[PDB]
Amino acid sequence: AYVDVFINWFHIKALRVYVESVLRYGLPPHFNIKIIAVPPKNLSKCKSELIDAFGFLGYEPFVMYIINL
Amino acid sequence: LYTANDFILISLPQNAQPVTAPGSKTDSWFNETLIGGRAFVSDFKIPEFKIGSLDTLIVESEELSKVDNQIGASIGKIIEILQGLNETSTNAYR
Amino acid sequence: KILMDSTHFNEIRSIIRSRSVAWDALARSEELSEIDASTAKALESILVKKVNGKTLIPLIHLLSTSDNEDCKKSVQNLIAELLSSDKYGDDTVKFFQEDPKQLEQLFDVSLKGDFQTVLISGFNVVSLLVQNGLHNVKLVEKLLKNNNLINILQNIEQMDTCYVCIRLLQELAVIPEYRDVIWLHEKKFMPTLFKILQRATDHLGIQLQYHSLLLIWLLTFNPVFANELVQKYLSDFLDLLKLVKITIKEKVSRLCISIILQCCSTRVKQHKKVIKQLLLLGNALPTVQSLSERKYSDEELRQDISNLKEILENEYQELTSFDEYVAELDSKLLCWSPPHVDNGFWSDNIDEFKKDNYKIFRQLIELLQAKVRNGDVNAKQEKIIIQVALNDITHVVELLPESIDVLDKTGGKADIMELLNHSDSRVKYEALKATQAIIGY
Amino acid sequence: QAFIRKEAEEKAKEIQLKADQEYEIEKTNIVRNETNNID
Amino acid sequence: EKEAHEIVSKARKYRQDKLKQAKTDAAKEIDSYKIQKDKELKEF
Repeated sequence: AYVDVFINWFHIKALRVYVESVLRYGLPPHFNIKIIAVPPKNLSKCKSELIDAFGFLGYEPFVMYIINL
Repeated sequence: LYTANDFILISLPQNAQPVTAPGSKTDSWFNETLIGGRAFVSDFKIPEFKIGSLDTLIVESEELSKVDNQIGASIGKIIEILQGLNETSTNAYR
Repeated sequence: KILMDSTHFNEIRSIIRSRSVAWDALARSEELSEIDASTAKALESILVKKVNGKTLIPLIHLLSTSDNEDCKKSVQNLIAELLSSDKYGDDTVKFFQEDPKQLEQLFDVSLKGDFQTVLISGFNVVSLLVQNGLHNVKLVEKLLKNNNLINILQNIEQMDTCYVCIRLLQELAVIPEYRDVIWLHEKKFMPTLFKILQRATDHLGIQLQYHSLLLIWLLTFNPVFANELVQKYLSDFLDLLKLVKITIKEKVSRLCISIILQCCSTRVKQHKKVIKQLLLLGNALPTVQSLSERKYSDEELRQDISNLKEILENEYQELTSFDEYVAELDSKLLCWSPPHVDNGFWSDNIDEFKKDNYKIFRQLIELLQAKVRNGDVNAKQEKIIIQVALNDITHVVELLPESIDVLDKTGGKADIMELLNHSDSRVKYEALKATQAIIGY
Repeated sequence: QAFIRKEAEEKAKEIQLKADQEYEIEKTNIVRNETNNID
Repeated sequence: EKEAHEIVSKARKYRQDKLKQAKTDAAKEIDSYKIQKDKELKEF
């Protein structure tokens, strides 16, 4: 289950990311869906930098998700 | 363990440059210009799917958010259950 | 010629006509007979500037005797104009059918002189070969043997010349004799078509891609030819399948779908095996599923997509996760596939991994050793492949630990230990996990 | 404007060419089965 | 403008007629097959 439920959760996360991208940037999405694994000691700084960078798309206007697993 | 204990998903449009560093590319964004220097940062190859109606898209997004919350709670419970048994961190029982 | 409708072909014809010279000057320079030169000049004036009619044979004879590059270009331009003219061309075609020597002279003039002149001469030769009476297997073989024509077709820089050659070959491919000639010359034709398809997958380019797709479909119309091409160009077939979804043109997508279906048609030898191999290695099933969900402007394209989706579903009906893992191991590539992530596959197929004296484990160890040898590049794809291989090895070691001794004997344990020096953080974590699975906790 | 019509004709030509190839194959298969019975 | 669309429909109709000609080729093959049977009967 720790593998199957995790895989299903990641599939749901990907589908939600695609839905958010098509809702925000329109159809087609053409969004650079990327996963960033920030080090634990700089999670807050990475989040702040991402928020600052997402301002050009104007919760932040850009589709952003936080996962701790 | 793994390289990092946290993951950040970004779905910014490809045609939009980062606000902090205008004119920067995806590599520059992944670098110190718009990141802290994450080694495992890579693109997620989400597959294509039917678009549907805009209202249908919004309903699907709400349902996906609810499902994500529920399955995150379920995964947390499963992780707690697995950590509650000492045999989880071994090769026992094949 | 039919291929002359292309913009590149029209530009080549215009360039050739710009270099044309009057036949009167050739007659004055004793390069041709006065009567033949006058007839050629009258024909040129009537066509593009009074048709010569039966006087085309002496004009062609004088052109063959005329060794001047300008005279040859003018003759080629006049022949092309006569072929394009509604009134002209029929007499020349009849003369070529009655006299094969004129066809031989036209073929000899093809792929000679300037690029525009060579293109015009080749177009004239193709138009002559378009007639059923003048068509000949020997003429097609001689045209295929032309090294200059092959170089022009394969010339990536000469986009116009390559497109014109591709269009001419596609137009000629309708003739079964020309189809057999193309089958014989496949050894040189296939790399050029594959390169063109790869460049397209990365206007004149659209027309060239359409001509290449039409030629591929014509070649795949025959079952033996399609079966031979599929085996020799499996990577090209996968690239074409990917470009079918990548391309947005309805005609190009329909042509690619038809080409894929012809290769997957039951008339081809080992059709089921070829279809299964394509669906496994090239991930054809998800692409066909996406195409079915997609929309196209051509009903024939929709029917071809439906047929391809049905074939892919039939192939994947008997597929299995263990089969996918075996195919990935055979391909010596890995990108963290769900079989390598879901514990179900790594648990059910664990027993099969140790089968045949742990053949799967030995193959994985060899792949890991090869990646370690090639790990100096530290490429992102290479790093991902190395991480996937390390995860697979760790899984196959933790489950059914009887293979630990085999891995140690084969040197896989030593390679895994040495891989801990890799600078990649993911590679370092994978090496630490492997070491923990070895003796650690 | 006329380019679209010309392009459509080229696509139809491929369809006609494909139909001709299919017709010859079907005719050969039908003839071969009948010839074997006659033989 | 609309002339190109009309020509496209006419071109598509031409392909359908050529597609319909496949049945004629099969019927012609049957007549060709009967010729071989007649030739074989002559040999007999």
